[PDB]
Amino acid sequence: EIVLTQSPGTLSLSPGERATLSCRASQSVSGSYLAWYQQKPGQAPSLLIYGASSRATGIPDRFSGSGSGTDFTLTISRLEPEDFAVYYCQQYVNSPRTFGQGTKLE
Amino acid sequence: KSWMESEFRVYSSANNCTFEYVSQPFLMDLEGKQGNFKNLREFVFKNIDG
Amino acid sequence: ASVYAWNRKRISNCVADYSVLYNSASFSTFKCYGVSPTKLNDLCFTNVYA
Ligand SMILES: *[C@@H]1O[C@H](CO)[C@@H](O)[C@H](O)[C@H]1NC(C)=O
Ligand SMILES: *[C@@H]1O[C@H](CO)[C@@H](O)[C@H](O)[C@H]1NC(C)=O
Repeated sequence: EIVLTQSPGTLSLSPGERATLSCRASQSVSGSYLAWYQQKPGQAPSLLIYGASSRATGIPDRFSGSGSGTDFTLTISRLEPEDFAVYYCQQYVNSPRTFGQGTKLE
Repeated sequence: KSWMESEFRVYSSANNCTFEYVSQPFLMDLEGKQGNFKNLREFVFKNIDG
Repeated sequence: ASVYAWNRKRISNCVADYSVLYNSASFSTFKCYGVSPTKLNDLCFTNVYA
């Protein structure tokens, strides 16, 4: 079982700057089987990225992945107030599609 | 008294190149003896099916 | 070497331990194209360019 640990648990602190959200795994993520998710408070998560860096429909390319091996990046190029939301990771390598613990939770 | 190779005038330059093989270094006589011939080296070179 | 001055070495006339590029798996990528990591890897190669 491949556990995922998001490293910046509360780095955001109502951020006004570009971010470097991270995820790390016990066994290296094989073939970029990772995704990111946008869980706006009081609402369901919305897919943000798939593969390593492949973007999503209706999500601006300002959201940028930058991972390989231990896939670890979600980079907000220009930060907007509405996009604030706990961001989750999920790996499709071996694991029963397990998730991380969330990086942008108040 | 020492016979050593000094000049090698064969080729100028090469851009592409596919096969290189160099044997292990050794020593050779290179001196010119006087008398009758004493060695015969026989070779056969063939090229078939690549 | 630096990327612009890519260094090439020719691996010629030696058997190869094709069981040498993922068992360490230090390498993030052992992504093979066409040959794949398989017995075909551990097979005859005309020339090997590194
Ligand atoms: C001795 O012979 C070598 C050839 O093997 C030559 O290079 C060298 O110059 C010679 N020594 C002198 C003092 O000329
Ligand atoms: C070397 O190989 C390339 C590859 O096709 C070829 O274009 C070129 O003419 C060859 N010769 C030289 C001298 O570069």
